Amino acid sequence: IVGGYTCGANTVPYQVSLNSGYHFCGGSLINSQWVVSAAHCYKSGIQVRLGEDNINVVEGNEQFISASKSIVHPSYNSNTLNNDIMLIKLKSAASLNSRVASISLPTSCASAGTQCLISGWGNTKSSGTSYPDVLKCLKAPILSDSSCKSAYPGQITSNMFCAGYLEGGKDSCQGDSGGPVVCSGKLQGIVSWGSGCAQKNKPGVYTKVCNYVSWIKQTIASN
Ligand SMILES: [Ca+2]
Repeated sequence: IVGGYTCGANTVPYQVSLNSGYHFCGGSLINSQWVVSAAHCYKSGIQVRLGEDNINVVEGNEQFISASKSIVHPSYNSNTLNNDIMLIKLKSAASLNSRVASISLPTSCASAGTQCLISGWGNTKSSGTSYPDVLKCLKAPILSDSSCKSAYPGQITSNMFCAGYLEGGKDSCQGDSGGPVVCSGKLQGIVSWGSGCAQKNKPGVYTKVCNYVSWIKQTIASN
């Protein structure tokens, strides 16, 4: 996250870290056994880390649970990042408490202008490299589809939305991939892509979760 703030320990209790020997992506806990992330974050051998604030220090609230299965969206296109969504099932159920809690799926798509909370452990610079150890947060509005399509001509599908600041300076970034965009207390987006981070006229692009609710519900009911 570039230009954000320190969330504070366990104020984003649905945020997870995906670990393959190192943190590589975020995700969101949607119930005690399932996490949503980006398909572009797929790898074999994922450990899900819940209740994290400082990813480099054990502070005592964490739960580390291996993934049993990963399910990439059946229409994911790695070239265009269309349908950039994946489900991860945990080998055992998380213990839900005040520090580890699930986030609701949307029944409805969020509106342009809605302020959303984006979080993660990604890069904090638009130029250069500085990774934080503690969870960062950013509030950012959803942009109109026309401003989104203007920013990324020919690249925005109906399964994507833009959120951020056209002036630049504030954005998600590498390492935040997979993480939540929460608006009005529901998971509305997944950190997906953008051109650089925090660049002028290049806002963040997010998977539009409301288009996937039927697939998520069907998949969890059968796996
Ligand atoms: Ca920790």
